[PDB]
Amino acid sequence: IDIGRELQVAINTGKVIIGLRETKKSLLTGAPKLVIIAANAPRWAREDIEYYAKLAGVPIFTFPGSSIELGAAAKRPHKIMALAVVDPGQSEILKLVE
Amino acid sequence: PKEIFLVELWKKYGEKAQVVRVKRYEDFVKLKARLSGYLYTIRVPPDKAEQLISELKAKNVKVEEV
Amino acid sequence: PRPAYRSRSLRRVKVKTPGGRTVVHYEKRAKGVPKCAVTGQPLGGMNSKVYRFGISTRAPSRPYGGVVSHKVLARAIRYAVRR
Amino acid sequence: GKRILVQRRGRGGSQFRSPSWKRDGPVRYPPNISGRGIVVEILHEPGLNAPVAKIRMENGVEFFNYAAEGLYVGQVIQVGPDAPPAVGNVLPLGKIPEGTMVFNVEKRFGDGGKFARSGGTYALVIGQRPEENKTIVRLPSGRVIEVDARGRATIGIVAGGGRVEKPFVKAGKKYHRARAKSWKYPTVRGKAMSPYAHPHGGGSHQKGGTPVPKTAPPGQKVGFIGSRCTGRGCVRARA
Amino acid sequence: PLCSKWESLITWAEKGGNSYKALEFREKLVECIVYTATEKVKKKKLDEAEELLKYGKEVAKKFNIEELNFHIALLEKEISKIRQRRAQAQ
Amino acid sequence: PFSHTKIVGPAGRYGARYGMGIRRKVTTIEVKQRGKHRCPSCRSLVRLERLAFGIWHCPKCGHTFAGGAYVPQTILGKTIAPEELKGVEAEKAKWKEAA
Amino acid sequence: KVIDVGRVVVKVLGREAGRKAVVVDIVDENYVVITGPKSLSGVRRRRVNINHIEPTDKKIEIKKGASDEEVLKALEAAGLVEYMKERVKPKLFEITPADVK
RNA sequence: CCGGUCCUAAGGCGGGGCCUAAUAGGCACCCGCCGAAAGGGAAACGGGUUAAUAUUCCCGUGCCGCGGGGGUAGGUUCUGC
RNA sequence: CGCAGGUCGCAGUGGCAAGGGGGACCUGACUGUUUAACAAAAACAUAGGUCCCCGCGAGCCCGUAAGGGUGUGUACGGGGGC
Ligand SMILES: [Mg+2]
Ligand SMILES: [Mg+2]
Ligand SMILES: [Mg+2]
Ligand SMILES: [Mg+2]
Ligand SMILES: [Mg+2]
Ligand SMILES: [Mg+2]
Ligand SMILES: [Mg+2]
Ligand SMILES: [Mg+2]
Ligand SMILES: [Mg+2]
Ligand SMILES: [Mg+2]
Ligand SMILES: [Mg+2]
Ligand SMILES: [Mg+2]
Ligand SMILES: [Mg+2]
Ligand SMILES: [Mg+2]
Ligand SMILES: [Mg+2]
Ligand SMILES: [Mg+2]
Ligand SMILES: [Mg+2]
Ligand SMILES: [Zn+2]
Repeated sequence: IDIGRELQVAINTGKVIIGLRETKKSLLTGAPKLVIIAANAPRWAREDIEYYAKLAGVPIFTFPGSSIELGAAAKRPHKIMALAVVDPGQSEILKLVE
Repeated sequence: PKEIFLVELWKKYGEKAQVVRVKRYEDFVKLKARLSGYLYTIRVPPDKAEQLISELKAKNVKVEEV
Repeated sequence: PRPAYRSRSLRRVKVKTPGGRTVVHYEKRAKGVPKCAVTGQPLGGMNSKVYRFGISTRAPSRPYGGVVSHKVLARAIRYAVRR
Repeated sequence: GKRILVQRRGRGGSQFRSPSWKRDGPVRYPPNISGRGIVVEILHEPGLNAPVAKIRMENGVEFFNYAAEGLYVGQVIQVGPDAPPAVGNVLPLGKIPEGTMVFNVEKRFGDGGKFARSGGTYALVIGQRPEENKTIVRLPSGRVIEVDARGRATIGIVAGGGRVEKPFVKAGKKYHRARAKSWKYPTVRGKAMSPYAHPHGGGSHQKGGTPVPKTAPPGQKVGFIGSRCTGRGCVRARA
Repeated sequence: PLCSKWESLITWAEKGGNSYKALEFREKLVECIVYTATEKVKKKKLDEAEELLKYGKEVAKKFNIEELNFHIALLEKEISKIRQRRAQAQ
Repeated sequence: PFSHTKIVGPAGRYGARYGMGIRRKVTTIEVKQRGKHRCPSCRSLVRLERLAFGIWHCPKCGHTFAGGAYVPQTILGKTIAPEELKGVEAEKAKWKEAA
Repeated sequence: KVIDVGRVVVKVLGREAGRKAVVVDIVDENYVVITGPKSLSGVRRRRVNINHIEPTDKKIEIKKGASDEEVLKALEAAGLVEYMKERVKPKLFEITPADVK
């Protein structure tokens, strides 16, 4: 499975939300499908994501790289602490939950 | 010394004044209430000034021209 | 008196008096503002310049007041909610 | 007069003493710490050989410890027998797995830690003798010693290594480091002295001294003091 | 505006029935306008000052303050003489 | 190689004093000390601030940590790092082993 | 969605920080209307930014635009009227500057 | 309302204790205190006056600490907006 | 800050203020310290090198003793030589 390539497909086809603050808003107020958090996320940012995700009943996948490599896997030129996949437009990114 | 801009607020201080001093200019008059703690000063129009001196004299407050 | 003015503990201020002279006044420097107990940064609403001790400084209307900033307080409350 | 400098040092004059008021306190284990604590500060201490960490224990006791390499502000450390052997944790020597790297080892329990306290130094837990309650560890000098298994040591190596690798390029640089330490700076050679002042002082071509026995009295006990050997041959004989 | 903090305090004070504090806040609002405007004219920053004076005219209408109108008239007169002397020399 | 010099770059403040060998050692250590390092937490390529010897601070994520005297991580210290900061590598194994 | 009508929330900022309240309305994504009754917990009925509240795991059943008395019967039905009376106590000693950077 | 006076620094002294043939000799320990007219640190400025004092006297206008009275906001099971 | 033109003296940084320069040998690397009152040096120190005593109840030193310094330290360290 190519996490990045599917994320690029879901980036361009469906709806993916970039940034920790948008993700907390999309977890708290929206209904996302998959949350991806970088492995090297800080303690406050990690535990905020799991608690809102545990309340929201949304799964979390821990990306096997850092925030920088997560951003490169999504083709962005910056870092990405956490993202929400609201719509997998053509990708199989929802396979990561299992 | 303190400066006050509303005559309603200054009347509360000036009525208790031991002495009210008056300094006259063309466009305004300086009214200075000398209390035990502070000296309260207001700048009023000349027409307002002779009015304020009038009741303060009726309140028995000393009015002294400087 | 005099060697207490040759040290830089006070501020040398020059002022022209109504009598036409120029004199040097020696005034105190301000005391440091309250800081947060976590980051050490100055606290909003309590950081105005104060030059003598014994002056009351009204803290912001929040729990814990002028002890921690709003960032430390809100985050700590989040931990207590989950804990 | 005639007393030499090493005899004058023992009087405790101000130029031979440690300015320990420049530090916040001893870096020692409090005798009664256990549970979880937080690394609240990491500080430079004048005259010391490593960065120092301040630990805010869960119950509220705060103590000073030498910071292991990699320790960071806001980290959670474990102290006690039930702690895991992770870096920065304070554990008894009995519960340390063999081959682990430790520092600030306590020879006996409660003294606060004696060995492996300089920057970049560590002690290796070599073996265990639980019957006599001793732990065999190799000190930074290479000496293998037994310590109390109930005693406490920290996991990891002391931060600040490589400090002595950089030269003290100017005499002024070593001057400023001496003022936070106890050393008298600078030092006059013995043979640059007169015979009243040093055993080596004197003659028209001044010379050093041959070694003195171990039984030599103070004032005569300078130079080589009962040395096993000297020079490169002594280094070879050691190996 | 510059003295908007005093406007909100007056309505908050009057809403809670604090006639005394509303008067004190009314005095502070007039002080904020006249003092800041009077400093600008002394530095002769008439563009900054006139923006404050125009705001003061609205506030006196919005709050029924004659003393703002009296003091604003004094400041506008000073602005006229400053601008008049500038035109003469220039 | 350096901004205005050829070989004595950081140690050019010493001029022609102290000897070529002494100044050469200074250039070797100081180039790593004043270079770019990866913060052990956020992994950014940033010039870390050395508060004192053995104390390093990341200006991006604010990570303050103990390291080497002149370099943020010694060679031995890079192996005995805390495993809380070894989470990226831990999950990297669990992605490979599980797939 | 977690921040939904009938959810007990702890306000984290402002004068009413640490107090408990219940969401009764939703203004938009950025705002909701909270009211833990001012007699009960100390929170007046007003809009709050969703970033200034912390949701709890406890939720109740009330319709949108629920009145303040409706929330009181709901919380006493859940037996949470005492839970709405407590205030959250932070532990500032556990916080480090890394948490708020 | 200018300084000392207060605080502690590097240090020091005294009592107890231990040491000492002994003390007017030593001090690691306990207790108290001293230790800065350049460090920390409450609060006054302008004018006038004398042969000689002048932030000290006199005029005017204030500030600090301590205490009291009145009014006010507030409180009076409970919470300020 | 620049350009063009004119012009006076023996002399225009006109007074004041204000480096003579170069080659070579010995010597101490350098900055620094020194015989207050006949010696400022090539002497001392120095960074660097190396050797020795030492795992701390150590090693070395002070005190009649009580005890103390190194030591609020721990071999990337303390002390002692060259
Ligand atoms: Mg002083
Ligand atoms: Mg000061
Ligand atoms: Mg010294
Ligand atoms: Mg000689
Ligand atoms: Mg001999
Ligand atoms: Mg001799
Ligand atoms: Mg000889
Ligand atoms: Mg004293
Ligand atoms: Mg005189
Ligand atoms: Mg000359
Ligand atoms: Mg020389
Ligand atoms: Mg010289
Ligand atoms: Mg001489
Ligand atoms: Mg001479
Ligand atoms: Mg020499
Ligand atoms: Mg050499
Ligand atoms: Mg030899
Ligand atoms: Zn970082």
